[PDB]
Amino acid sequence: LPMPKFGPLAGLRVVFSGIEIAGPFAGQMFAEWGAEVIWIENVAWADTIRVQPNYPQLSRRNLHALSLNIFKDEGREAFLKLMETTDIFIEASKGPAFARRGITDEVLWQHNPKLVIAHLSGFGQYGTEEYTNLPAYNTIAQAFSGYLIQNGDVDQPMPAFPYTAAYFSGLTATTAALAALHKVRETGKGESIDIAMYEVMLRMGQYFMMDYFNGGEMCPRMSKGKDPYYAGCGLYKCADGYIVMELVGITQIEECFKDIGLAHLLGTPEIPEGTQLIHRIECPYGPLVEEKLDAWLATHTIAEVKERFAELNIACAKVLTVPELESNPQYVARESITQWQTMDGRTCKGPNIMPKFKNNPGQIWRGMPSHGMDTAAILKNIGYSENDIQELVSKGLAKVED
Amino acid sequence: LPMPKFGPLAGLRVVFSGIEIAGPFAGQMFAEWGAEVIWIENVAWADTIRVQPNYPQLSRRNLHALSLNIFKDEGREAFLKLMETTDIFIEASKGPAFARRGITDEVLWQHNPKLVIAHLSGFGQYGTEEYTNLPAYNTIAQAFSGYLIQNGDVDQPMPAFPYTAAYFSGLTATTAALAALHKVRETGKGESIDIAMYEVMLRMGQYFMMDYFNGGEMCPRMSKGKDPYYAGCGLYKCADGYIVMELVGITQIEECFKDIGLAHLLGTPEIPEGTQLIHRIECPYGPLVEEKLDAWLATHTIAEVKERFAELNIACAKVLTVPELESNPQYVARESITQWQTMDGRTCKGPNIMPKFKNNPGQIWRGMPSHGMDTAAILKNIGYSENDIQELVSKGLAKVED
Ligand SMILES: CC(C)(COP(=O)([O-])OP(=O)(O)OC[C@H]1O[C@@H](n2cnc3c(N)ncnc32)[C@H](O)[C@@H]1OP(=O)(O)O)[C@@H](O)C(=O)NCCC(=O)NCCSC(=O)C[C@@H](O)C[N+](C)(C)C
Ligand SMILES: CC(C)(COP(=O)([O-])OP(=O)(O)OC[C@H]1O[C@@H](n2cnc3c(N)ncnc32)[C@H](O)[C@@H]1OP(=O)(O)O)[C@@H](O)C(=O)NCCC(=O)NCCSC(=O)C[C@@H](O)C[N+](C)(C)C
Repeated sequence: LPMPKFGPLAGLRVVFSGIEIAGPFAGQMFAEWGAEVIWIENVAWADTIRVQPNYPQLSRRNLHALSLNIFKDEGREAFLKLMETTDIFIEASKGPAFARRGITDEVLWQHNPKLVIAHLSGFGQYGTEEYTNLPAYNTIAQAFSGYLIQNGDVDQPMPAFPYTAAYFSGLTATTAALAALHKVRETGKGESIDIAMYEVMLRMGQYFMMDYFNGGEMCPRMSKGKDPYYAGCGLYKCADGYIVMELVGITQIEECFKDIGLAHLLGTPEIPEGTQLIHRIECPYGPLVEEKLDAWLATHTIAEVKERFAELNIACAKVLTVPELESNPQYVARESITQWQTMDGRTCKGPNIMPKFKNNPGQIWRGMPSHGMDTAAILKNIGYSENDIQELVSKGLAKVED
Repeated sequence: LPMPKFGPLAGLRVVFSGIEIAGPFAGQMFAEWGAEVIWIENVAWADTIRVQPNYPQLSRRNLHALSLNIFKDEGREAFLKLMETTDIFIEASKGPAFARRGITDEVLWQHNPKLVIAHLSGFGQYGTEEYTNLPAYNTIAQAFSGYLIQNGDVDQPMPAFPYTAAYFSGLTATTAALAALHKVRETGKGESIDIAMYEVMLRMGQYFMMDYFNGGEMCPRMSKGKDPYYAGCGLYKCADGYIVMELVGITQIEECFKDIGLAHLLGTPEIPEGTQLIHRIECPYGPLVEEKLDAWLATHTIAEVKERFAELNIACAKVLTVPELESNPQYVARESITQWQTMDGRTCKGPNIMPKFKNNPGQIWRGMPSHGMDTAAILKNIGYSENDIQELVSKGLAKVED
């Protein structure tokens, strides 16, 4: 299929079946980095993402579009021929839906013994009858993993946003596939990978949860963007708006205490000389620390705080709003935000490829394709006759091609 | 170095320098999957994570511990010998700190032309003088990327939690390194990777931000855990506690409207027959929808809602608290939470390896090592004499070994 040769993944053949964020995100990351990536959509329906007015232009770029009923007679027979040339297949469904419908890993490996198979689901490929076959979205994975309960204010739990768990899960699928791809080069044998969204999110929520699993208490939720345990960490207000900061390190603490008027606290039994973090709940002086930090910050502008925090090696930043991003000199300097052309010739704006590969940078070579745009070009590459693909179209096995 | 042969990454040699979450997380994921992973700590100081009472037992497991002043005379000379046997090196610092201190990518490639180098920083390896060399933590990356402003309640922005951006950045580093590792096998030439935390997070926040970049408005923040745009999506309350749900799909909407008493809305100009999502702000009936959903949900228990939502293929889940995770039958069935022994022989509880590799599952083979635990065993493997390592210890170039 005609495509520029670029990125660390040039000439890798990746195929994905899935809607919305998680599976498509996993597959599309391959295409950001120069892989040949085929997006499978249903025949009668199309990927739900297409309902979004702008995002899909970013989230489906560099992709080739396919419409095949991958479960029916000849539609199934081509999917399996396709799999013989594919290095990596990502599928996102309700549990072992592929296996239930006949496309086992064993069936897939009969067509390609080397194939890497990444299964993405809410609850896993196996488990109990109650959960294994349930549908899931980001929010369901946040709820079930204990991530949701950790987010929000003291009195109001809420999801991390936008759709955080869908990005973690898709990114994990990309990572695990690439690791499995490595193993295939070493041994010539394929792999199957069972990525459960709740299990991904369980991991991402362990920083304090590990306290609960090993004798401790669980942490509370943040109060108004402030770290639940650590003073001087999180959302603060200066004289002229919100900043973030992290009071971390021996020197940072010594010098910051001196500024806010707490010099005399340094060297006491509960704050000995090598102290690199202050726990707000364990420390009787924790609230005092907050009171003085808050009071000292409200006196200074964001610019004055930044200048002094730079002198002390204290990490901080202005809380930026979306309209402030484009003109930020760091963004401009690094071309963090760029433009490209859509398939119909409009100009599209949004993030550049990330991260930056030095020797083999990714690039944007195609806009989002339309439903089944390349279904006819792929089936013909897979050896199917000109008439043969006309017969797939008619029987409703292959679709759109508009 | 003595270690079991397992996982898709068996026999891969990975080295990382970094503290807290982001860099160490990137490097440790390799070890979850059977790579030989060397953790570098400073000589006089030790990784800040060690201050946490339990988490490091999970986040530093399967690792080999090294203490070398990687910038001083002979300490530097060994780091570079080590690099000659290393496949992947992950470093997390303030911008191009390694280059500034003399360890360029060019210097590194003179020792190993194949080496994959992953640079993790807040603001990138290059940019403007104002930002490029600034320190960063999760919160700084959330602030600078527009992610922070998207999280929280209508009136109160707050970070996604716990330390969300540190996990995305580290996971991206793992992914990018594995992709670059692939390219080395294809061409025999190494790679350098520039992972800026704000650029990672910019990507993860694009779902609605793409509206702003292309003519639209930016979305508001959630109100009490409810999707800012889409009715029937997010945090809801049943008669006996919090659930999440996603009203998505043609059938799901038709049948749910019928239940909540909104049957008559189906088929109107603004809700035509194929409607798969309802936008709450664009739709005059959006608030009505919420009012009826809320009212119908408050009548039913979580169990009754789940049973009916299963009948209709509507994704949902109980919002679980941490103490509910261990005994969940899906968790138990999949061994999502497991136990292992620490280096000093205590029993440790926490998440199992994720995801599940079928043919080559990861495993937990070692607890977190102590500071410099393996520094003497690594230097001797790298060819340094028994006396030679005694001279490194004394001059303060190599440390702990306790
Ligand atoms: C799709 C899904 C989310 C549940 O929806 P569904 O039951 O309507 O399934 P479907 O894919 O739409 O298609 C229904 C049937 O259609 C079949 N099908 C799908 N593609 C096909 C093809 N090419 N050929 C033949 N059959 C095909 C499927 O196998 C399936 O058959 P089954 O009933 O036997 O399972 C399910 O795939 C699933 O749970 N996947 C795992 C987790 C996952 O990736 N979910 C998405 C997370 S991303 C996310 O959270 C974003 C979201 O929150 C944002 N928003 C608020 C806007 C919605
Ligand atoms: C460490 C860092 C976070 C800023 O701290 P620092 O300035 O104190 O740097 P350091 O690593 O502690 O060491 C200071 C010096 O010590 C040197 N050094 C470090 N290791 C060495 C070695 N082995 N040999 C010789 N020198 C060594 C460093 O090069 C460095 O020299 P420089 O001043 O020339 O830059 C910086 O590495 C950085 O910004 N990294 C990139 C982003 C990153 O990974 N940050 C962590 C995100 S994870 C996260 O967000 C978790 C956190 O939010 C949770 N909590 C609330 C509890 C804190």
